[PDB]
Amino acid sequence: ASADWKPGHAMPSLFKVQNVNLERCELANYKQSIPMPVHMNIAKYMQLCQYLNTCTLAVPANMRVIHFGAGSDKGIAPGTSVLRQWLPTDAIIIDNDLNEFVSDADITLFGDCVTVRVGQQVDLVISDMYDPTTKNVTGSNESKALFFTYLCNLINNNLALGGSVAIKITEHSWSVELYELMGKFAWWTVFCTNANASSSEGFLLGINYLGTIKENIDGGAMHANYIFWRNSTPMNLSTYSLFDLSKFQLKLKGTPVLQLKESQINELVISLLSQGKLLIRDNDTLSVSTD
Amino acid sequence: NSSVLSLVNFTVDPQKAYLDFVNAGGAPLTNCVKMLTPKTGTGIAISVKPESTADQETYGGASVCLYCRAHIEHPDVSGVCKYKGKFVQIPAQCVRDPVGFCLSNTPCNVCQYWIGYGCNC
Ligand SMILES: C[n+]1cn([C@@H]2O[C@H](COP(=O)(O)OP(=O)(O)OP(=O)(O)OC[C@H]3O[C@@H](n4cnc5c(N)ncnc54)[C@H](O)[C@@H]3O)[C@@H](O)[C@H]2O)c2nc(N)[nH]c(=O)c21
Ligand SMILES: Nc1ncnc2c1ncn2[C@@H]1O[C@H](CSCC[C@H](N)C(=O)O)[C@@H](O)[C@H]1O
Ligand SMILES: [Zn+2]
Ligand SMILES: [Zn+2]
Repeated sequence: ASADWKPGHAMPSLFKVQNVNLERCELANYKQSIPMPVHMNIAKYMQLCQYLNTCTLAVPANMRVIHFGAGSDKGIAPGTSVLRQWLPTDAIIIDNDLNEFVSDADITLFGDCVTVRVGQQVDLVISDMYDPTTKNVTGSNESKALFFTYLCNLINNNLALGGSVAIKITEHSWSVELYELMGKFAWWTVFCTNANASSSEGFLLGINYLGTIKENIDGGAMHANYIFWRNSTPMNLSTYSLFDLSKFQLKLKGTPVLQLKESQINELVISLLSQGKLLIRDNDTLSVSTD
Repeated sequence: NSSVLSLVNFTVDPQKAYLDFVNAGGAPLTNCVKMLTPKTGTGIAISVKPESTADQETYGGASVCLYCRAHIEHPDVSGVCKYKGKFVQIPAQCVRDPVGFCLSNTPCNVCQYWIGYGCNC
């Protein structure tokens, strides 16, 4: 039962290269829940973190992390606390949600994510945003705008070279443009936690932003491939991966932050960026406020 | 929740108001953010990372602060919350009311373990 002890499943290239129509998502265990010892989002976020522990994440001093969709209908933010437990002690966490909440973030901003004005570039973007209206399924499942427009612009302007993203999607909450932007990272996948395996939720991961097109992705076809993968892949609900947490914390990599003009970016720089060994962005003081 | 949280906005002593409420049968504040931890920590009260022993549970600090949860002024003359952005260890026998426990106790000023639940000074 090897996969039960993994934090979840990552979309394989076997399904990335397929070419199929977008079909309805039909999970055999749909909306089955697993009991927790502890909010379910604790186990969801820890499993995402465990999977990112296997990725070439850049981990600098004073790491800049922004967490969108961090609130719950309970007024608390279990995911942000997991991020606090996972990240280096000197990491800066900014979180945000439409609704009021309280959290262990350094900076907490209320309102539409569009009101979140980031003056600088950040190192890691986590989004768990989901718009309630996506539940009103009528007609074709088409690419969505919503907060994805904001996130896509963020990736293009306010993400360090070398930085990464993890953005929650579902069968109906998804964006053609966001999939295509995954082609500007060194590597990308969709990761589905075992704790929420009965959901079409997945975290779209872009690992090590390169600012240039590395893979030409048809975003509509790729979402159809993601759904084909979910429709083809038994996933058992499980939190076994959280039984041993001795190595849960993000490795303290001391990744360097360099300022470089675009023309100075040679093959060495790209290689370092692609291996998680370098960030390119300002080294100023971060300014993240509501506009 | 939305009742005891509402209550501590009708008083000048929110700490006493909460404690009197739960000491008289009131439902403790729920939805404190309990973490999953290797029970291999030092056992101090308040810590940058989780530090639960096998006899403890760790909570996200803001979730166990009455002042954070009720969105009222913190009493610290510094204005800065002692819990928010940090983790707070609770004796495992007290997980029924993490907030009540925090209002009721104080970490040792020299050893930083809970007085009566770890402090050996
Ligand atoms: C995958 N799927 C989708 N549908 C149908 O399509 C609709 C929309 O599907 P979806 O894109 O919402 O995907 P899914 O249902 O898998 O999402 P889920 O409810 O698990 O939500 C995932 C995350 O979205 C967020 N979310 C969901 N609802 C809200 C909300 N109301 N407000 C804020 N966040 C929400 C939360 O973070 C939640 O954990 C479903 O509501 C259902 O009618 C399915 N029906 C069957 N019978 N079997 C399925 O497998 C199936
Ligand atoms: N446009 C937007 N800007 C900011 N937050 C948004 C948003 N659209 C949806 N959201 C937020 O998306 C969240 C999805 S549920 C969030 C759960 C949270 N991560 C946890 O740990 O429990 C909801 O709280 C919703 O308010
Ligand atoms: Zn507080
Ligand atoms: Zn002492």
